[PDB]
Amino acid sequence: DQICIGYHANNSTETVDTILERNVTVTHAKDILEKTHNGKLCKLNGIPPLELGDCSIAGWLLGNPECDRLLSVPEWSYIMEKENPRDGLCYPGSFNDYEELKHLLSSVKHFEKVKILPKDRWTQHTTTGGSRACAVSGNPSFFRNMVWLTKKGSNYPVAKGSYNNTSGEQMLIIWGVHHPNDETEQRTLYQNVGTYVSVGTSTLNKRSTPDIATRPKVNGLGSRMEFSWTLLDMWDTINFESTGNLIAPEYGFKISKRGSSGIMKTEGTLENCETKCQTPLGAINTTLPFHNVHPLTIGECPKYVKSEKLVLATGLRNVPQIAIAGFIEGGWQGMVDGWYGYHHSNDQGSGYAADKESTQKAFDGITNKVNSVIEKMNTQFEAVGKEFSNLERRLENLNKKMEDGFLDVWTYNAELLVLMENERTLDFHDSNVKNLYDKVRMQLRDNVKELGNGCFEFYHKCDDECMNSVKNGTYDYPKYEEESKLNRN
Amino acid sequence: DQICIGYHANNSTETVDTILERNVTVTHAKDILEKTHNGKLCKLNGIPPLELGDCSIAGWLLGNPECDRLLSVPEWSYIMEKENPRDGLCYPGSFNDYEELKHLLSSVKHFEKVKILPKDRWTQHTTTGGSRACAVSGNPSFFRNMVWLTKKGSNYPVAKGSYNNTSGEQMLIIWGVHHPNDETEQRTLYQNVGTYVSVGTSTLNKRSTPDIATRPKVNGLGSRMEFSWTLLDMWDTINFESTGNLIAPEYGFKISKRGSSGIMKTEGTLENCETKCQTPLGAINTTLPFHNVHPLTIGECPKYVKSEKLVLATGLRNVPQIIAGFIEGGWQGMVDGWYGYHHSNDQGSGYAADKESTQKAFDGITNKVNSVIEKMNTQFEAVGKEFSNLERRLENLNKKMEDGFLDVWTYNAELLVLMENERTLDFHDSNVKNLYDKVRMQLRDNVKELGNGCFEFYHKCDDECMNSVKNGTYDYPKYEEESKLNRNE
Amino acid sequence: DQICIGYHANNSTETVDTILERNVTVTHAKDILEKTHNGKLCKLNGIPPLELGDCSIAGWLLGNPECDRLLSVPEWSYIMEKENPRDGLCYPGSFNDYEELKHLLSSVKHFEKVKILPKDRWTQHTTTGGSRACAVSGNPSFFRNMVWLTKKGSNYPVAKGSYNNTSGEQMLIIWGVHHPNDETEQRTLYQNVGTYVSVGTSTLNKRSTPDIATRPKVNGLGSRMEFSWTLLDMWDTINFESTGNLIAPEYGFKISKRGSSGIMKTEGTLENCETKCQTPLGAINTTLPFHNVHPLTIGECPKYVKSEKLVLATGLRNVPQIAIAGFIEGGWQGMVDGWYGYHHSNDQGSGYAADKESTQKAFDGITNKVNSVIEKMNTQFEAVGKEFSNLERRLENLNKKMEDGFLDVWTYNAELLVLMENERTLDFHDSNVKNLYDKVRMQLRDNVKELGNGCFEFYHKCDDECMNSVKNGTYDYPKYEEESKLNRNE
Ligand SMILES: CC(=O)N[C@H]1[C@H](O[C@@H]2[C@@H](O)[C@H](O)O[C@H](CO)[C@@H]2O)O[C@H](CO)[C@@H](O[C@@H]2O[C@H](CO[C@]3(C(=O)O)C[C@H](O)[C@@H](NC(C)=O)[C@H]([C@H](O)[C@H](O)CO)O3)[C@H](O)[C@H](O)[C@H]2O)[C@@H]1O
Ligand SMILES: CC(=O)N[C@H]1[C@H](O[C@@H]2[C@@H](O)[C@H](O)O[C@H](CO)[C@@H]2O)O[C@H](CO)[C@@H](O[C@@H]2O[C@H](CO[C@]3(C(=O)O)C[C@H](O)[C@@H](NC(C)=O)[C@H]([C@H](O)[C@H](O)CO)O3)[C@H](O)[C@H](O)[C@H]2O)[C@@H]1O
Ligand SMILES: CC(=O)N[C@H]1[C@H](O[C@@H]2[C@@H](O)[C@H](O)O[C@H](CO)[C@@H]2O)O[C@H](CO)[C@@H](O[C@@H]2O[C@H](CO[C@]3(C(=O)O)C[C@H](O)[C@@H](NC(C)=O)[C@H]([C@H](O)[C@H](O)CO)O3)[C@H](O)[C@H](O)[C@H]2O)[C@@H]1O
Ligand SMILES: *[C@@H]1O[C@H](CO)[C@@H](O)[C@H](O)[C@H]1NC(C)=O
Ligand SMILES: *[C@@H]1O[C@H](CO)[C@@H](O)[C@H](O)[C@H]1NC(C)=O
Ligand SMILES: *[C@@H]1O[C@H](CO)[C@@H](O)[C@H](O)[C@H]1NC(C)=O
Ligand SMILES: *[C@@H]1O[C@H](CO)[C@@H](O)[C@H](O)[C@H]1NC(C)=O
Ligand SMILES: *[C@@H]1O[C@H](CO)[C@@H](O)[C@H](O)[C@H]1NC(C)=O
Ligand SMILES: *[C@@H]1O[C@H](CO)[C@@H](O)[C@H](O)[C@H]1NC(C)=O
Ligand SMILES: *[C@@H]1O[C@H](CO)[C@@H](O)[C@H](O)[C@H]1NC(C)=O
Ligand SMILES: *[C@@H]1O[C@H](CO)[C@@H](O)[C@H](O)[C@H]1NC(C)=O
Repeated sequence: DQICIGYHANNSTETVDTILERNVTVTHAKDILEKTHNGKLCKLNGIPPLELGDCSIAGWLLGNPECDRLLSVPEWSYIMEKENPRDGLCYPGSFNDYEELKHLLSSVKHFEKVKILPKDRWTQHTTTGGSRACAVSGNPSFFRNMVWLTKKGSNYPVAKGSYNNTSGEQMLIIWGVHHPNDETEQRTLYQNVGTYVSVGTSTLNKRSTPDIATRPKVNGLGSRMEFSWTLLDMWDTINFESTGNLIAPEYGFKISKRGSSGIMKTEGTLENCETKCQTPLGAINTTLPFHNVHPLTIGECPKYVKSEKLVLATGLRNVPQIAIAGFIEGGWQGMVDGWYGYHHSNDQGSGYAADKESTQKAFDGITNKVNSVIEKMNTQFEAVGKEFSNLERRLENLNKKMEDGFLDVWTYNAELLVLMENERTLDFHDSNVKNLYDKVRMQLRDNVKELGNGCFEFYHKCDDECMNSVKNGTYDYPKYEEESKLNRN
Repeated sequence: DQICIGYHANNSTETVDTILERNVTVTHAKDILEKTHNGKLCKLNGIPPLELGDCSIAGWLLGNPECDRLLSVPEWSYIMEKENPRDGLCYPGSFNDYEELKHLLSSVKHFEKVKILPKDRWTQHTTTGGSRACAVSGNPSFFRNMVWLTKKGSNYPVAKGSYNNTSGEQMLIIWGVHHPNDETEQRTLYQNVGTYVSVGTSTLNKRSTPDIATRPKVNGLGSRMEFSWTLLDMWDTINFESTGNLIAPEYGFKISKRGSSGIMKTEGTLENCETKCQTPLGAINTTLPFHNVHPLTIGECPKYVKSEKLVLATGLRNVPQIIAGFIEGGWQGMVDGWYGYHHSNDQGSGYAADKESTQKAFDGITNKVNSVIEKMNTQFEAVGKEFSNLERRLENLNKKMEDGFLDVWTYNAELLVLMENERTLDFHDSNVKNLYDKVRMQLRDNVKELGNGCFEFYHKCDDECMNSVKNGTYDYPKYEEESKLNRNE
Repeated sequence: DQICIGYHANNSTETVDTILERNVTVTHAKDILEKTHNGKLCKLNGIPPLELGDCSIAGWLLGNPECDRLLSVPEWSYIMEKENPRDGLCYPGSFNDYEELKHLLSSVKHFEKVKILPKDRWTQHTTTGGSRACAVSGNPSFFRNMVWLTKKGSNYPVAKGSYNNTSGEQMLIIWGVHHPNDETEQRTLYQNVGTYVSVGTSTLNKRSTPDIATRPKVNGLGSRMEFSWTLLDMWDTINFESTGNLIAPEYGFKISKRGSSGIMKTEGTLENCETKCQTPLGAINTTLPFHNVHPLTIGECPKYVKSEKLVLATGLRNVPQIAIAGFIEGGWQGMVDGWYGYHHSNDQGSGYAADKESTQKAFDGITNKVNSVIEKMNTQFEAVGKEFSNLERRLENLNKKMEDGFLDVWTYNAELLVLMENERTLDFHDSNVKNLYDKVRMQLRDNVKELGNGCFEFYHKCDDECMNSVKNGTYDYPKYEEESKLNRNE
């Protein structure tokens, strides 16, 4: 007596945004933005990071007496460093090309300390010099990785040292120069005035001269110490020559592991976890293509956008409004086996149903849409943090401009794409329902009476079999032609 | 006995383009590209700019005698400079890290001058030197903000001078070193050979030595002056030591207000006018998201693209070729809606408008336009940087980045406008067909279709009838028997 | 009598992808990505490049004896260099601002060597020194474009030299400083210790001092040579002065032409062809806006993406199967005249047809869409690739990040745009067929019997003229209204 065509409604309350309307309630929705972390600094690929504590990279490499817990350091995934470390250079001074050194350390996962110039080889000089700035238990001391050379008796002969890199990998060597505060200091320490420090390799040639002047007091001293570094290649020799003011190295750091890493600025401590993407606030465990947790990330991470919600409409519109009418008035609550379906009402009882073909096709289409949006984003290993000195403000501003531009582009594209796709899927569902209605109408032809709310009354008597035939798409119009014709007039 | 469904046409001649057609006439349109400007140089947020005129930043800071009008500069919003300033370094020479100083000046306002080393403290030297390159009224002169130390009598005692920064903010200090032309000049001015100039702070350590050589004549002189600068922190000291060739400062430059600003290269003058976005050709006053006036801007300005027109379709097509309905074309009689009815019966014809559909479509189009416009992020930013003559690669990098972003935004904006125009022009047609189908479903067999846009009834149906058809409360059973009777015959 | 509305099918096997479906067979497709090249290095705009071979730029400019074939070189479009050239600085040393020199010299396209300081004017010094580091036929030699000054007898007087730039354009000048190995070498070659080299222009001002120390042996020598360069403006003067350790120039390079060029790092040889875009693997000639051959290109080249397929659907969906049914049951194979058409079966004879107005409109729309996608992308001359020193790794990382970000942006945008436009095209074709069906039905009205498979069965006897009339759009309802009513009731 009746067969109606409609769609499915539920008790959901998820709202989605569209380029034409705002706050539209849908049956189902998928979130493609991640907003949750665990709030803990954790391991990366199972390898604990290098927790420097209150030390700095220079303090670790030079061997500050307050950083004695890092004399031997195992393999690491990344480096954790405070924004303002307290234990850096105990003796005041500088460190040439510090940022380049940090960037180099952002690509090595393990070192190996090798003794290259033993302290006992300097038989003609004093090697037991220290200062009150780097004091240990009230006694003056010095760095644990470098040697301070001083006159023995009243003579300072020319000091020579060499090292042939037979270790098996690239080696990093750090030396220093000393700038005293007065000519009295220079005479007391080296016995001669007008000295030089010469360092030379196969591709490096550097000569330095000490500067003697009165400077403001830092850590109680008016003197400074300038440190420089180099990368010694395999089977390559490095030569040291100096008449005074040479802070010679005793160890060299050879690169052993090599990989991808970075420096992260936090103020926390490592805990027991395991993650793939790490942020200064916490770790991220997701498969979504976007997130808004933090811009500075280390690892394989989703894209960062400046949005608050990015929801893709998967299901139909929720119009809870409902003999029983069809899809013109609204959705159906009693149909739970699919998306688009039927309701039949004859002399053998009423009931709902579902159309498997149309629902399956729509489901496949929506799944493919979501997959196309999600799996077309390329994810790699990147470290966003970068360090620039106070004389490189233009470079820092260029970096900041690039990051801001990329962020703006991705935010705009993501938001507009979500809005347009939501509009298209909301039109897709209505098109599907109307196509089903039109197919049923063209199959039924004049044998029925289109009421106008969404369904038809038959002009004949139809049992269950004819209802299934209409639902299955195998109506036999000529069989009921004569019977249905009589009742029309 | 007729009721037609159709849309609205006028005499507008605006033109829009879509992804499938070009040069399409529409009833209404919105331009989202700004192409006009005031033509003057304005004040940004009320504050007048700093007009240097014929002077450079170096000339203003060092105190060129021809820039004596800028000795007390008030608060400024941005800096106006010429491409090739005439009045810079009157005495030939160079300025170390000039572009970094300009970049620092990009983010400072008002500024304040304090005297740190009075010219009268140098009791053991001569302080009244001058040159003909910087001459006033024919007589030789020198920079206003600097002091040239020369021997007094026949001796040049060691020169010392210190300043403790108790002003209350960071400070900018500039000093210099003199490179003479021959040894006789050196002995005439300083009485000694082999001199040095040493400058030291808590984080700076610099020693410089004069170089004496024959050089080409610039402004009549074969000698040069080299200028350097530093940023002094609060409660920090700066020390000066020299045995010759020292150009000591007298005034120390102190930062008063900070913020966002920039440097604009222009050949104009300031006029009485105000804005929030500034361009070297004029001032922009618009709310649109895109503009094409000039790539270099200072302030809160729209995105710059290389396009001539970006027009959004907010209305229907103009097809006024005609009573007939929406199949043939639009109507001119409708003046209070987009979709409506024209009715014709025994008691007088006329037009009308469907309020619900028009309101829904108007809200949708307004939401679309607002979504396109309001999703753009506008923040203060100043395009334009300076690079020296040994930094071609950095300038090329900056140019490539800006060009890439420009290309991305241009392509995105054009394609988005095309696609949205196509979507809107399909949306209107779908709305009109929806109204037609709704009316047909309500009217059912009681009427006859015409393939033109309207229906001819099978009964007599007055204004209450026709309001009900427009209202949506047509009652089928009232005329079912009457309207059937005429249909068979 | 019948008239069915349908579309066109063929035997194509090309497939496109959409946002809702994958591997959809289409009648006509357009590939907008270029994947092929000629595999050879050719001339840009009809001008051969500069083939350095085994000598590097520094060795070419200094005049290394092993690349004497480059003493005079003609016009060039770009430069072909090897990744690790063999003949560079024969005498071990360094070269200041080398990358800046390469970047500047990548925009020159022609030089002109000019003798600025002849070797016969040094009448108080010995100018025949040479080394075994770069020797010819077993005898010591030196760089061809530079002069090594050594003491004459037992004296080294102060050396002075100047040049005024009257050539006509900017001129490039290179000089050097020699760093000995011990004091004995210094006293043997220059007779005094504590020397300097001073170079001065209207803008430049430089003073240098040699460094004497023991260094590891490279090419058997413990000494090094340091080279510097400058640009001399028109009507400017350059001054030289030295008490020792000066490698003076003899020639100067002036800039004849100026333009767009770059440096290619390849190990191939020039062959006879001509193109507008060049890659290290080959050359590209195309009108498509995308390619995936090689990231580093020189010329006006399409955008580079990380994709393997970018196909725009131009035609219809290809459902092969089709009394003769209409567009409900599938496409039509025998209608090779257009996209949307008809089919009739009357007494006089059956046959196919093709609607002209709808097909023309659809063709114009699709062509406009393709032209909008292609022609809106701006192509400019660009040379991708920069050289950075081993102490500027941060700048190299910055450049790499910029290039990678732009590559990802363009890749994502291109793939999503293709996926979207394919869906709109496939929906557009179905909309067109539906619109034609509805137009015929509403024009032609109750005089027929809709069959539901895509066409109608006329109730009257429609001859040919009526068939062209309904196909025309000028059907006459009142003519057959009375006759149709008679048979319909029965
Ligand atoms: C080794 C020592 O005690 N040196 C001090 C020096 O001693 C003189 C000795 O050389 C001479 O033969 O005999 C006289 C007595 O007749 C002295 O014993 O005397 C100086 C004062 O005249 C000291 O001055 C003060 O030293 C302070 C700090 O000492 C340390 C430091 O903690 O920095 C430690 C060592 O003295 C020294 N390290 C060495 C030699 O390896 C360093 C050294 O001076 C650095 O170069 C400091 O820049 O200094 C303060 O530096 C204070 O300002 C200064 O007046 C000598 O310490
Ligand atoms: C103070 C003065 O006039 N000096 C000139 C010098 O005169 C001498 C006297 O001071 C000395 O005791 O005895 C000798 C004789 O034994 C002189 O009587 O004579 C020089 C030539 O022999 C001058 O040369 C010319 O100076 C020019 C520049 O003068 C200025 C200038 O206009 O730039 C200004 C000052 O006169 C001069 N000195 C100071 C302290 O400012 C400076 C200075 O010389 C340089 O400009 C900077 O180092 O320059 C031209 O430079 C010209 O080329 C040169 O021949 C002495 O000016
Ligand atoms: C001219 C010459 O033969 N010099 C070699 C020198 O002979 C001395 C001569 O200068 C002196 O007047 O008289 C004594 C005899 O009383 C000698 O005859 O002897 C040196 C060894 O003690 C040399 O040693 C080796 O030279 C190698 C290469 O030599 C050359 C070269 O081809 O690079 C030869 C050039 O004539 C010489 N001069 C010039 C102006 O180019 C250069 C020059 O020394 C370079 O600056 C080297 O840095 O060197 C190797 O250099 C090897 O290491 C060295 O031991 C003198 O070559
Ligand atoms: C949509 O709903 C949110 C609450 O989730 C509300 O803040 C916002 O104002 C709503 N927007 C409109 C246009 O009503
Ligand atoms: C350094 O050691 C390698 C291998 O033992 C050797 O070939 C090389 O000659 C050595 N270097 C020097 C300067 O002898
Ligand atoms: C559209 O009109 C403009 C001028 O209004 C004209 O320049 C252009 O050629 C026209 N486009 C076409 C396709 O005719
Ligand atoms: C500079 O002045 C501040 C003011 O309190 C003082 O603390 C500081 O010690 C002074 N500097 C020196 C070097 O005395
Ligand atoms: C039309 O609809 C409105 C709905 O508010 C109703 O108030 C009015 O009585 C209706 N009029 C007719 C003639 O149906
Ligand atoms: C599409 O076809 C290709 C071969 O042409 C095949 O590799 C791929 O798996 C197919 N994809 C789907 C979804 O069937
Ligand atoms: C260099 O030549 C130009 C033109 O011949 C001349 O004007 C200039 O004075 C010359 N330079 C010098 C230092 O004389
Ligand atoms: C078809 O329409 C065109 C329109 O001008 C007309 O010229 C032609 O005669 C028509 N054909 C028939 C068979 O009516």
